[PDB]
Amino acid sequence: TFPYENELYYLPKPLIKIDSNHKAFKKLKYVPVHHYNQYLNGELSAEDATDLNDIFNIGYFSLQTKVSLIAQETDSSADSEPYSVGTFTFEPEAGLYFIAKGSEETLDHLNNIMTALQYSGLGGKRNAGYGQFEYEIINNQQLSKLLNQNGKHSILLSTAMAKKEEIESALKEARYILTKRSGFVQSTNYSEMLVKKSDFYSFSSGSVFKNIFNGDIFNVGHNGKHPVYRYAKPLWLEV
Amino acid sequence: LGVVRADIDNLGATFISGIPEKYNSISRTATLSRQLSLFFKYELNHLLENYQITAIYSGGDDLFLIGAWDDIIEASIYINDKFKEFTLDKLTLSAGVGMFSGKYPVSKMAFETWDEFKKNILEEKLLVLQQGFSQTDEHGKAFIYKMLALLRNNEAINIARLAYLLARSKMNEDFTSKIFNWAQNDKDKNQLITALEYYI
Amino acid sequence: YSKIKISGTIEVVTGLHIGGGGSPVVRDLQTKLPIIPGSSIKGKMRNLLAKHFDERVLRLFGSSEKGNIQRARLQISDAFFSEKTKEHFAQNDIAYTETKFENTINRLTAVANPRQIERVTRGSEFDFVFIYNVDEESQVEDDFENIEKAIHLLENDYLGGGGTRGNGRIQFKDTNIETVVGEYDSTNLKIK
Amino acid sequence: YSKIKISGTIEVVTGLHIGGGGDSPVVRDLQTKLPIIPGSSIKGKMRNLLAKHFGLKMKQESHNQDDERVLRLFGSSEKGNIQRARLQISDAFFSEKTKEHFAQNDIAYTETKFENTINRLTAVANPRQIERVTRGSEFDFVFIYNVDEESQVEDDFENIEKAIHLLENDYLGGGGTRGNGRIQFKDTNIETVVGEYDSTNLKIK
Amino acid sequence: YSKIKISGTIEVVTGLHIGGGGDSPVVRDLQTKLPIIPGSSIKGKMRNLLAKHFGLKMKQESHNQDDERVLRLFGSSEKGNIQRARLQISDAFFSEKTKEHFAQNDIAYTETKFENTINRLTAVANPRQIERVTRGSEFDFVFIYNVDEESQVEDDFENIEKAIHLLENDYLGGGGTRGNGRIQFKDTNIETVVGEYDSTNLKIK
Amino acid sequence: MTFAHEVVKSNVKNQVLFNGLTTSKLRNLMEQVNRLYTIAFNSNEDQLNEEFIDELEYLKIKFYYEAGREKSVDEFLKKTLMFPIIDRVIKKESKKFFLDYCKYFEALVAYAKYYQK
Amino acid sequence: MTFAHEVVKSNVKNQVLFNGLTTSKLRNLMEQVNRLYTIAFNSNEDQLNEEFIDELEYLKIKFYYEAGREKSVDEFLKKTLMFPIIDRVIKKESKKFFLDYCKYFEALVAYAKYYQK
RNA sequence: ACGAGAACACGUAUGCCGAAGUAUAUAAA
Repeated sequence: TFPYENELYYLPKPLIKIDSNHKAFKKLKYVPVHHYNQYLNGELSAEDATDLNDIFNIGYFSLQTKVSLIAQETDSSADSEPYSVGTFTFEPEAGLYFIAKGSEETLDHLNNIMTALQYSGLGGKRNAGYGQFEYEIINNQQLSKLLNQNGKHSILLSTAMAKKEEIESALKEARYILTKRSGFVQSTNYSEMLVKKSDFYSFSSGSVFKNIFNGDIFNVGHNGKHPVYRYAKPLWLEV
Repeated sequence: LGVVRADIDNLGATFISGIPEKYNSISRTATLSRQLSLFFKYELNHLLENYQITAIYSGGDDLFLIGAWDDIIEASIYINDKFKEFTLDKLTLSAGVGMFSGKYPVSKMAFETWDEFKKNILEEKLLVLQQGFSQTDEHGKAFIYKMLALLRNNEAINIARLAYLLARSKMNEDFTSKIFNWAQNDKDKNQLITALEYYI
Repeated sequence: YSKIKISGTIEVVTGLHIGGGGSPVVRDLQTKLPIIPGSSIKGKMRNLLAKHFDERVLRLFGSSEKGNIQRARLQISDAFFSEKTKEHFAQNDIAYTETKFENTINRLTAVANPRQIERVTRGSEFDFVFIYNVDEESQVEDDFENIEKAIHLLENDYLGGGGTRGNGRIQFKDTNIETVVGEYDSTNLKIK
Repeated sequence: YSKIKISGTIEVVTGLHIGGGGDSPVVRDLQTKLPIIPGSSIKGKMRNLLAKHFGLKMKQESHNQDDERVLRLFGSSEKGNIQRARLQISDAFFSEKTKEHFAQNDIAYTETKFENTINRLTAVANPRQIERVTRGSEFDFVFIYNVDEESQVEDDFENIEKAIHLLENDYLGGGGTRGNGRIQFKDTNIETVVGEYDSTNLKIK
Repeated sequence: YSKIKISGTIEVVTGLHIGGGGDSPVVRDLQTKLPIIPGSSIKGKMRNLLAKHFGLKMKQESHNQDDERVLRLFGSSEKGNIQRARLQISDAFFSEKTKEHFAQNDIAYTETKFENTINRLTAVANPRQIERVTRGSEFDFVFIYNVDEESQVEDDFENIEKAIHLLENDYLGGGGTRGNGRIQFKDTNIETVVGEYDSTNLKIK
Repeated sequence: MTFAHEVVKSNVKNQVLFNGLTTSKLRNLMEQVNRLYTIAFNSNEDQLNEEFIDELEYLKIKFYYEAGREKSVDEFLKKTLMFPIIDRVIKKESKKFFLDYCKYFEALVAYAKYYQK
Repeated sequence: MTFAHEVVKSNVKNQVLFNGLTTSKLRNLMEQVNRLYTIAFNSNEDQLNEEFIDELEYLKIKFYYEAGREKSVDEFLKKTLMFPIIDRVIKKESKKFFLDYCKYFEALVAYAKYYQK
């Protein structure tokens, strides 16, 4: 997922080796589509970095407090157990956007499933009132142009992990960050607390590579009644 | 609770650029490094004595102190001034203090987190306001909060209403007059909002 | 597999107080308009519908913490001021929140210590959306009977704090039920 | 699990001053600009007087301890054994019948009676003015009672009968000893709004 | 606590002029536009007289801190003491018998009385117009007594009957010195409206 | 016409206000204004009742009477354009304009009450 | 309506008012009208009792007496159509119309008082 | 086959308490 504002679309920072501050670029995470090729070719200046950071108000964070009175407060004198949730709210013209590719039939199926999903959630406490959405499919000329270039490097836009037999030649010259991705599973065995996916590491969403690798949908499964899938397949941006 | 984070603004350059063209040996950058280190590893210990604060993670250019609300503000001002003394007003600090409720997971409060604030807000407006409420009782959180209710909605009809409210109060003419004159001006009224919020 | 949508608006008959800030009331940190959380609706509805009697409580809201796992079948979202309430209050120049002054009386002493509690204004309207994931065809009648009885109970109860002291009474108007996924008919299901 | 609704009207005998705003105005709804009786007022006065009915020793007064069954009716849930409240007192709102009445006959909704104070050794008077709700006003109230225990309905309604009757001989609001704020209840009603309980044997005068 | 009611009637002997609302009008209701005697007036007048009957030093007068037993009877709760009032006075309302009587004898409710001042060594008059409640009209009152303790009820009603006698030979209202404000008391009735106390041996003249 | 609302500060002479105006002398006017403000506020439509038109006529009557009784009230009413605005509000008969007059009058009253002997 | 308004400005001549009308000259009429006001207000129904009709008859008699006593009062009553209005009020026997007359006459008096020597 | 899934910022308490719209003010001519 990658955020947007009113009419500006955003992609992550390529972890590319720029030779000059080493400060203003560090505080920056995302670079809009207008100036992306400029960033890749050094046409971005420190004052421009400050300005782009200044314009990047695309949502704010919050902690909402809650209490849980299912406990013995039903029964007898017993303290409430306040808990906290973390939320994000977008301004009336923000959101997130996807990029998907495949056969036309696959994209028709994806449309059907997305229509199903818009009334379910896409987050955490879905059932408690968080995270519904309405979606629109728009074709932006500039993002298409950016996606359909041809170059020598590659910018990994998703989270991937090469299969066993390609990693040695995949990591020849690269700049990357790994992230322990964990979490529980939904309806696998009796106890949710006793079921927890094995930890998985994958490259982040900004890494740069020389040699492309295809990914695979890796099982993180064990001690279960059905396989549980994790996703690792790259969407490459070639410039 | 109070939490404070501070970074030296001109530290990348100071470490790197340093003193140009004539004092750039290993020796002189080394002594500068030692001076900053010893400042953040002794002087904080001494400066924090009169304050109800425990020191969490301090050194390099990171200042992470947590304690009582009022105390964090007072200690932050004291530390900023004492630093400007030791750096001879060459290096500046940027700092943020927020109010966080007790028993929050501290992992979450951390990810949330000068002359103007000292002279204009704390010293003048806060002092006259504290004296005003100290002299005249019955001005509980209700009266102050009605003042807020009028102020935050920046409208002229609200200015008339605030005039009525101050007229119905029993403060001295000087206090009411100063409050109303401040209320007429945008910068002053924001500062007044901040000061009275600090009063509570 | 179809998804039923239960949408409508709720009126604040007597002042409302959710007060996550406390004693402020929950708001949105930018719009500065009050909201009524989904957690509040769901919690009070669950407590009422359970105290009414269990397996049905597990079925509608889902517990999945008792050695067996059931997925929630009713999703409740937050509510917000409608455009209608906003425009009406703007034209007639009515603030969005009332503040009630309160007081307490000590015994053997009769000194009064006052309070300050904020309350959402009478007549305000909130727009809500519920979702019903029909995972079993042969139970939709029963489950909407249960949700009917729950809404009927909430009509005669309070939301938020201090309801015994006289606030939180709400009303439900303009409920429509539409099928938004799948090919299940919903022209017979009913909610007041 | 059933809930019983209690409905009626409150008729103001002599002027009433709740007046939580503090000149000295009365509480008013911000949608109609009309006086209201907060439900906390009803609950508190019933609490206090029906408490003072039964045992209320100095130790009970200091620790805010009360009688077991008044506590049952109104809930404590502070310490010891938590008893969730059982009678929900709502607010009262200015009725439409009396609104039509006073609009038609052109009668103000509020009087501002002026009062004086004759201090001693000086006999110098210092005036004051107080707003008070006009008599003949009618407020519409609703109570809800929850049946957490079936066998206790009779005793609880007996006690709330005590509460209504005792309140009719007392005041709401301020200046109660100065004449203000005596109320009467009229056209009561009992009806089962949720459940499978009969409410025919019930009465409230 | 039981509550003992006192009901009766004020007979207007000579004119009565409250005039809190002010050519110089009197206090009037707004639902009937017929005059009333505010309860604050009655309560203040009785408190002043009954205080004066007991001891009253310049210090008692200095801060309205009065003799302990009158304080008990009317409540202070100021000097760190727990004293809510034990005697409630309501307002008095133009009675129905009076309205019918004046209708069927064609007599107005209010007299407009013209007064002058004669300046010294000047002999020039400056006129005044004062409006007063007509004589012989009757208003009805109701009082409420609370029995916070059993063993002061007889003594407290002895005090109240003394006070009523003092009022029967004093003026209530404005300028009794200049002529108006004598009243009398008729038809005293004593009932215990809520409680289990007897109201047979207790009397007020 | 807001210069008519801040004329009140231009009328602090030497010290008496409006030549000795006190809000205490405005009480009957304030009471009537509050009465009909409540009555109008409860009303649904913009078109006022004809009886409400007669009520506004009664407002002008009371304004003239008060201006007759006291000279300071007379100056206050005359120079702040009270009479023309009352006539104009009677002319448009719309609720929102009546509320506009109510806000102007209440602002006048409160701001004047700010300064009193 | 408020024909009183423009009539009172039509009767300002050269200065005399209604050929010298003064507020002291209408005291008795004001008193009688006020008493009938309060009595009728006490009444519940709209139908006027025959006793109140007799009160209206005596009120008409009193207008005629005062108009015979002084010439300026006669001109005031004549031009302000007091006599035709009272005749119509007696014909109608409705309480609301009597209260409307009360309001009209009060406006007349208020204007006459505000314009004085 | 979503770092998930169970989870009412709930319970107790009111605008209270003492305060007189008073003091002079020949209904002259």
